[PDB]
Amino acid sequence: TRFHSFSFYELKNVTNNFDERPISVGGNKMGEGGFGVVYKGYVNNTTVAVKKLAAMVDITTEELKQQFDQEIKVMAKCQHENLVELLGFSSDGDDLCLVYVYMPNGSLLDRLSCLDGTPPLSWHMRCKIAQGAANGINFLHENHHIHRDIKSANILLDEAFTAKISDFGLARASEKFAQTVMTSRIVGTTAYMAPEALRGEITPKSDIYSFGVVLLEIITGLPAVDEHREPQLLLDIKEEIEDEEKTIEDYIDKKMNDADSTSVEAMYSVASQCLHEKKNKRPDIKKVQQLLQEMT
Amino acid sequence: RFHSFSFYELKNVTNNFDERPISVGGNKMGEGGFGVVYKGYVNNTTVAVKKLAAMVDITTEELKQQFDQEIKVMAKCQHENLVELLGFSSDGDDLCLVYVYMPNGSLLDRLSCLDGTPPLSWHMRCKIAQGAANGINFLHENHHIHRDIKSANILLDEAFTAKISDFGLARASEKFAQTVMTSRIVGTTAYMAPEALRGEITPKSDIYSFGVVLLEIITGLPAVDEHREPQLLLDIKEEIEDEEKTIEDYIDKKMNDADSTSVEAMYSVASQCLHEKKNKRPDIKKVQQLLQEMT
Amino acid sequence: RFHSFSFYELKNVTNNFDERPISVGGNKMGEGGFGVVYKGYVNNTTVAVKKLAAMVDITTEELKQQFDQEIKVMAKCQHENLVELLGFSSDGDDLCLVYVYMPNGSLLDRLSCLDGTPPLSWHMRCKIAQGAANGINFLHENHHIHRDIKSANILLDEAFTAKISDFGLARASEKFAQTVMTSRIVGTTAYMAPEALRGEITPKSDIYSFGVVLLEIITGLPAVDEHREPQLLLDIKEEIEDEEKTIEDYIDKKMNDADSTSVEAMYSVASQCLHEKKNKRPDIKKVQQLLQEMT
Amino acid sequence: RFHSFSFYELKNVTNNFDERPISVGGNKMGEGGFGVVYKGYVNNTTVAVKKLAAMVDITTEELKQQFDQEIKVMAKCQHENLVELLGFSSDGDDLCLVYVYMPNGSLLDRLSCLDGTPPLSWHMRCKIAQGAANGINFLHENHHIHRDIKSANILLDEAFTAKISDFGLARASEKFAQTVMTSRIVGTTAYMAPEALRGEITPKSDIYSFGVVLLEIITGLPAVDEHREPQLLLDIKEEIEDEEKTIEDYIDKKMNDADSTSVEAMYSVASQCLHEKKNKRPDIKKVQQLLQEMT
Ligand SMILES: O=C(Nc1ccc2nc(N3CCOCC3)oc2c1)c1cccc(-c2ccncc2)n1
Ligand SMILES: O=C(Nc1ccc2nc(N3CCOCC3)oc2c1)c1cccc(-c2ccncc2)n1
Ligand SMILES: O=C(Nc1ccc2nc(N3CCOCC3)oc2c1)c1cccc(-c2ccncc2)n1
Ligand SMILES: O=C(Nc1ccc2nc(N3CCOCC3)oc2c1)c1cccc(-c2ccncc2)n1
Repeated sequence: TRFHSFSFYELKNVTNNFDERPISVGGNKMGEGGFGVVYKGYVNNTTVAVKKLAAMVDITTEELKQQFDQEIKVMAKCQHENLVELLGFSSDGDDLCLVYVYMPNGSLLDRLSCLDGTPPLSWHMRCKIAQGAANGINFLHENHHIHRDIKSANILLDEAFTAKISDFGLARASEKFAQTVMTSRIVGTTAYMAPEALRGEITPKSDIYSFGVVLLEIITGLPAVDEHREPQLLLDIKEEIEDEEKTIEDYIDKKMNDADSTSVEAMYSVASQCLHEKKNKRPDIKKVQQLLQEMT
Repeated sequence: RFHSFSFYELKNVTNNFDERPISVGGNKMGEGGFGVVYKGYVNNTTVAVKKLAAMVDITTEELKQQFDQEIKVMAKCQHENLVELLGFSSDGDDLCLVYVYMPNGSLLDRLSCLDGTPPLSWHMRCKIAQGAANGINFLHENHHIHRDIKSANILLDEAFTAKISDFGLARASEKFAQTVMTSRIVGTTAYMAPEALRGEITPKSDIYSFGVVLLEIITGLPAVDEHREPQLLLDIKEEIEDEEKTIEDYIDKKMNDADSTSVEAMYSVASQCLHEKKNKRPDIKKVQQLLQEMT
Repeated sequence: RFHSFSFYELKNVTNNFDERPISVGGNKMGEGGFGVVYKGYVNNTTVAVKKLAAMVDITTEELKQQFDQEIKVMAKCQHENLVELLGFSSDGDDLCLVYVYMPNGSLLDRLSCLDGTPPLSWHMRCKIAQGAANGINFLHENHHIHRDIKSANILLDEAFTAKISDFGLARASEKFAQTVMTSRIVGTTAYMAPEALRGEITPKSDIYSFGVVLLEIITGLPAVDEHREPQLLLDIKEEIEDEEKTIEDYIDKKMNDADSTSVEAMYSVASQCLHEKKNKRPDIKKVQQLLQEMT
Repeated sequence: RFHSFSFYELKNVTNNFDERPISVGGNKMGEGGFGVVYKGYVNNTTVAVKKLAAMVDITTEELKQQFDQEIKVMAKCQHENLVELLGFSSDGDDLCLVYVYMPNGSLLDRLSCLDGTPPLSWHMRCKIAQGAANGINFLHENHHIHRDIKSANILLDEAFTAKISDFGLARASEKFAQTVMTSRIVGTTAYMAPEALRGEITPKSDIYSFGVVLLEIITGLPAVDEHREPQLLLDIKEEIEDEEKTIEDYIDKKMNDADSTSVEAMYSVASQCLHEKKNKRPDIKKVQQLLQEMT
């Protein structure tokens, strides 16, 4: 309600009739994936990140409307240094759009991969980013919220490479741990998800796991999944290291000249604790926060 | 023309061959190959110092042949796109070679962004392709085969001028002989040409292998990766030639100035180099001409 | 917030603050009246540590005041285009500030091609310019004045991302109250606007100085040169405006890719920065918009 | 036996002598007075066609005499540090000279990094100095004076081999019976020795002007700059000789690999060259020997 209500044809323009070409070459479309497509725009002189929702999977009306509702609803209460900022939205012209503040460095995912040829993130920059992400999450768990879709792709970077969590559409209003809560409709990103999450069980323990996957993604500079790589899953490296088959040293990203063993292995151990298969044998976000704060 | 070096000079200038990486204040630049190179300083000039090491695979006298050959070829061949040899060390029998240091290391490394270097642009990638393609021309013109064209050997100076290093396996060719063989295989397999693996030495082998480097330039992927499907880069060429994937699927996303035409032009050249039939391949002069015609 | 260091730590990481030049296996990177700087490795991360050498110029208190003003602004401000302070070492005397190292040094030196570096070409010279303008904007958003904009204080990282450095002389402005004064004038005279030299303080003094920098980019000439006519770069603008000379003449010849429209565009910016009435200048927001509107 | 070309044959390869720079698809590589240099292609061979041009100063016969002289020398003199002629065109009333193309232009240009070429290191320069010196020694071994030795006329090949050029003003000499005189007077002021400027002729003069080229190499500064203090280069010898400045003040900073023991050696020779009293200067063979002993 405090968020500004745009009209659809107020922001179809700024997005350049939603120009499907990238910034690289003329057009607007910055990022795809999820349940829409994120374009750039220009309002109040400034740049912004617009997201036109669209039905790729889950082809049903109110579903995407409720995730839209959820996105907004969450963003109302939740505000933090390590969370994105919604400026407004657009429901009229029934194509659900969302206007945010522009993050000039986009996803952690992309900046690890160096998509469009960006410089490789130094160890030191990542350390901060890992701490930042963990902090933003802690706020959600404090404000009793589960994200249900934590991944590099949903962790974005401002003008100073500040980790800010994004996409609270699948986020769930939670309790302490009432008792074990469930869904029939299971949703999330497979390579990142916790086992119980993959069994439809909902819990703030499940977002800890997936952050483990990010902390690895960071250390290795390898995504959680790749259909042309053995092992296809990053996750599987844990057991490789856990069976002394290789060390973490072997997997440390080589696109860095500022990495050291102590910090790396500290960030490994933390990441492994998150990825402990017993949901309840894992540490809580705050314990993680601490561990990362201690690392430096 | 060159310069002799008491071993200690070379030891000292490299902090007694500081095995620590140069990326963290050490002196070691790279290993493997044949020996191990260190970033040194000789009379204020920064140099490279390939200190050879004895591997149970090559003889202690077979390693002289290579040490000799490296020198033999240099003496004749000086070129803007070929690394320079200042001197050497036969004394301290461990055998170090002293070259002019190359501030941007290997193409391979910079294709990987090793130690956190920025990803090379397409435009810059073209200059490098053109660089080595001239550098090879000078070898064929001077009746020489390299026998190990790899991005590991295509080094870069402070302006990214490509210069071919490591003439340990180089030989001498003469005219339309062909079928010329050996009883000992040597080279880096992910780049080597089919016949070359058989021993069959010929300048046309170098073309094929340059063909492989052009892929590495376009894809940003090494010729071999053990943790990848398919582990050898050539397989891709067939996926593209049979249309399962396209050239576009394997463009390096770690650049953003790479237009579709010149990239599909550079691929054509690599395809033509990587002809299964050796004699349908273009000799370096055509490659070089197309690489001109590209930009 | 920042890791306050102790004592020796920074000495031992800097080879006892070894004074030798980096380009010949030394430890000293740069110098100035403010103090001296060295390259150091702190836990594998390379850093720039500035050990503060006092002169006849300023006293303990003044020197400390500047040592603090860095931290106060750095506490508030971190940015892509603003260098990154990691810590400090106030214990004892001499004083140290720690930053993240910047592998391509200052804009002034890569314009001068100091230590055999290649000459930055026009496209890089815009990126850098466009970068520097962003850093200035963020300070002017945080209501801060730099009071010493120059190419020496615009450093270049691995990827030549331009970052604004050094905030000893930095000051916090107002929204729009009134022009401010001081009894001790400060900075590098070659860049400093007339008012700034009169002890005046205003956001638009940084603009003017940034205007000078842009000439240093376009021409490749420093802001001043003892052995050159005219010794001050600022003079050549009037020689262009009163058209005894063309900006065309003064363009840097250590590059090939410059084109007239974009170069005259950057001088069209540099001109408006260098207006004599401080108010007739456009604010950095405009400048930034122009440098963007260029490419 | 040089090939005799048709003026049309040479107009073809140059595209009617296309006046643009090659940057924008032209053929003009440079000029000066004497004539103009165009880029060309015959039998693949990149070539440097030199279309002689009349500049209010020379009669069509005074220019022809230099045309005849250029060839007269080339015919007799062949050295790996002297540029190579291939032919000419007398018919078509323009007069032309076809030399093998030099892919790294002049010494002058590269010192200046013209068109953004990377700065030449100390090492390269030393090599170059030697190369240039040896060619002169060949000229004087076949009793000849160049009479216009400058950076410009020293050109650089694909391995940066120093080769001297333009012998239109080269004169035939003997075993120094007496000194020769003229009533011309030819040459380029900033490089010319006093007696040369007085209209004397001798091989002593080339030696002096080589000194000027050596400084240029140490300094990376041209023999003259009308916007510089001192405008001449050879005055620096005085400032050095009167210890007002040091040679170490003037070393070109666009290297990273200079050293005192070798640079101060080069200066010592360079000074001997510039000895006001001509006869006190050492014969080129010495210069050569000295330069040889410097490495
Ligand atoms: O800024 C955003 N996103 C982005 C993505 C991608 C981006 N790529 C860049 N670049 C510049 C720097 O150069 C590389 C390209 O900036 C990029 C920015 C943003 C900001 C706020 C919310 C949301 C979002 C919410 C819900 N669902 C999806 C997204 N997104
Ligand atoms: O400079 C060389 N090599 C190198 C390797 C690795 C290097 N890594 C860096 N850097 C870290 C990354 O940042 C840039 C500096 O510089 C690097 C430089 C060099 C130079 C001359 C000959 C030869 C050579 C010859 C025969 N056989 C093998 C090699 N090599
Ligand atoms: O990297 C820095 N500085 C530098 C200087 C000189 C340098 N020369 C080189 N190189 C040799 C030549 O080759 C390229 C690298 O890298 C050089 C780097 C740096 C980094 C961060 C802050 C500050 C600084 C702050 C406040 N006041 C002054 C400085 N400085
Ligand atoms: O190659 C020559 N000359 C040249 C000039 C200028 C050149 N500029 C380039 N390049 C653009 C810049 O990049 C490098 C290549 O190559 C350049 C080459 C040459 C060769 C032989 C004789 C003579 C000559 C003789 C009598 N009078 C005048 C000249 N000249």
